[PDB]
Amino acid sequence: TRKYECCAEIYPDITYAFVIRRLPLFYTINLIIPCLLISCLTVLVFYLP
Amino acid sequence: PSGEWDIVALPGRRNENPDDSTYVDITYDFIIRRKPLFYTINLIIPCVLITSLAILVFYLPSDCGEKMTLCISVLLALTVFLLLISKIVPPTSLDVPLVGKYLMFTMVLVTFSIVTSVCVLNVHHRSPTTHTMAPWVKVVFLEKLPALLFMQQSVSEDWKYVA
Amino acid sequence: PSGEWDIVALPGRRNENPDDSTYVDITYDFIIRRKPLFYTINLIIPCVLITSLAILVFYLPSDCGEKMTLCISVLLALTVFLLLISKIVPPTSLDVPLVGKYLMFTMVLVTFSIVTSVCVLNVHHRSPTTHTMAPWVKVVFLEKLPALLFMQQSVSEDWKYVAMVIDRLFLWIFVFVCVFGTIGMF
Amino acid sequence: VTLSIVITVFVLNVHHRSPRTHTMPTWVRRVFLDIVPRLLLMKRFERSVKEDWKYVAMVIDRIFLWMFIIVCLLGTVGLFLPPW
Amino acid sequence: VTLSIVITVFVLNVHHRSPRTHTMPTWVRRVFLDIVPRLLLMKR
Repeated sequence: TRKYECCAEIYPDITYAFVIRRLPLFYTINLIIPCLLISCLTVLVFYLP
Repeated sequence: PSGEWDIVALPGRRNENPDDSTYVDITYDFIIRRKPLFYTINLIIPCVLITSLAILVFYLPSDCGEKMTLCISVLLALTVFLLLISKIVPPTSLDVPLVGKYLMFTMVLVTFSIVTSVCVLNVHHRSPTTHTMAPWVKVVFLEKLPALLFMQQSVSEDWKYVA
Repeated sequence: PSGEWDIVALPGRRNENPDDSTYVDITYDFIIRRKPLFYTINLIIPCVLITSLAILVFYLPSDCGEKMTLCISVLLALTVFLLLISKIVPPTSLDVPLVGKYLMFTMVLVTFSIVTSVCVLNVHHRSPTTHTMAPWVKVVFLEKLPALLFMQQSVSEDWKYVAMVIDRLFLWIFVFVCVFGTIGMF
Repeated sequence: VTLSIVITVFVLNVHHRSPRTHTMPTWVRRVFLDIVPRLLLMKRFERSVKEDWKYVAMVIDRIFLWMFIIVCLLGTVGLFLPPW
Repeated sequence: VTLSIVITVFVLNVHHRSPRTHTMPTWVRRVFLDIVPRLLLMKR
């Protein structure tokens, strides 16, 4: 229940909360693995003569 | 005829639920076969075309100094193809398209190739005066050489042969 | 005047189906011609301009070590043009556009070019202490030399001469096959 | 620019050439060692031929650069003339 | 990685310099030629 600025009475409401998850396999196979793989070269260049 | 998509069969079946005793519906099933030629020419030819360079980079000699350019160009192009083929496939984590799987595998292969190439390039330009380390390497690699079916044979030349 | 498109003729014909006896309709046919002056300058000229460089990687000297950069960049730009022409062409699996076919053909040709280029660049640097292989090479190349109209002529430069001979041969056959690649659609 | 890249790969293949293989200097020496005084450039066993073969490449590069910059400037003047 | 590129252009400059231009070895020799045991790097 709430009370708004317009009026004196109280107004009811129903709040529906959806808690959902994202299936991770797609973005972990096409987005994070390429960058995590190419981030392993920033230290490699120092060993190059 | 619509062009791309071709219909195979159009079955229709009436679904009755014995539990509800009221739910009734008619389900039509469309089994559709994509014509391959378009996506074939657009993706498969370039993908199989550029994937040879990953295993080709090793035949390149180290003295010229072109291993890094080749390998980085291949890896960048391969990541580009991966992102492009991921943009067209629907983002569903239920399964992986086999092309993307093979491409990620060859990407792991080429990113192992880059590190082994930088390692061989480092052991190549090594000077004879700084890192002598002869006896541990001499016997082992001169025994291994005939087992590799490679032609048999001033220290810098020996280091280059080792590389 | 619509601009890009020109109208040739607009006939209209009535169709009646005798067997059904209830199907009657009018079909208007539009024969439309594309004015190609815009698409030409914007797509075809850069296409031929960049594909004229396939025959070029061979004439570069191998000891400079710059074959790889040029050839890989040409292949990259060619793939970009292929993807672009595929995006602009309608996605119809019934027929193949001629330009896309030519680009795929010359792309495979450039792959053959890059593999033979890495082969000649590898055989270029071989020092005489590693891969001596003198008798099998001398007897064949001293006789192969006049058959190529090549100018007549320690071992470290002999390997360079080997590389030059073989890549000049590849260039001779490469321009020849590219001429037919162009003639196929002349 | 594609004409530039083809002419510069040509001059690379001419420069990086070796004396023992493609000597053939008879007709080239007389002509590409006397255009230099006309171009206003001050002058200087196998190493001597190498130096000469480098010098001829530098000279042809300069004599092409002059014409190329002339053509580029005249083109950029010719295209944007009617507005002004 | 940008810190890496700046440090690596620095080390390239340190490498390519010639003896007649940038000798300055007085402070360098005692400190940088006695750190290879501390780093477990064999000498020439």
